Amino acid sequence: IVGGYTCGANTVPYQVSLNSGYHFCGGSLINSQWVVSAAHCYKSGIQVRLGEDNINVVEGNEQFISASKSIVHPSYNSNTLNNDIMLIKLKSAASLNSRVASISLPTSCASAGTQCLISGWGNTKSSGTSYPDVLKCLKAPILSDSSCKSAYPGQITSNMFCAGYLEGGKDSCQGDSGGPVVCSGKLQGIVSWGSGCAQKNKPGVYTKVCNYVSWIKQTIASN
Ligand SMILES: [Ca+2]
Repeated sequence: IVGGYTCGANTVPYQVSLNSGYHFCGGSLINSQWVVSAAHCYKSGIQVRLGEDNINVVEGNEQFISASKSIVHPSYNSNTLNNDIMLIKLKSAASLNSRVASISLPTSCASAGTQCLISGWGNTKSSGTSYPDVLKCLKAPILSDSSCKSAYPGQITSNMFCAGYLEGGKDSCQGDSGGPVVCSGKLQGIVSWGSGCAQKNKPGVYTKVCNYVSWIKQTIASN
């Protein structure tokens, strides 16, 4: 996250870290056994880390649970990042408490202008490299589809939305991939892509979760 703030320990209790020997992506806990992330974050051998604030220090609230299965969206296109969504099932159920809690799926798509909370452990610079150890947060509005399509001509599908600041300076970034965009207390987006981070006229692009609710519900009911 570039230009954000320190969330504070366990104020984003649905945020997870995906670990393959190192943190590589975020995700969101949607119930005690399932996490949503980006398909572009797929790898074999994922450990899900819940209740994290400082990813480099054990502070005592964490739960580390291996993934049993990963399910990439059946229409994911790695070239265009269309349908950039994946489900991860945990080998055992998380213990839900005040520090580890699930986030609701949307029944409805969020509106342009809605302020959303984006979080993660990604890069904090638009130029250069500085990774934080503690969870960062950013509030950012959803942009109109026309401003989104203007920013990324020919690249925005109906399964994507833009959120951020056209002036630049504030954005998600590498390492935040997979993480939540929460608006009005529901998971509305997944950190997906953008051109650089925090660049002028290049806002963040997010998977539009409301288009996937039927697939998520069907998949969890059968796996
Ligand atoms: Ca920790």
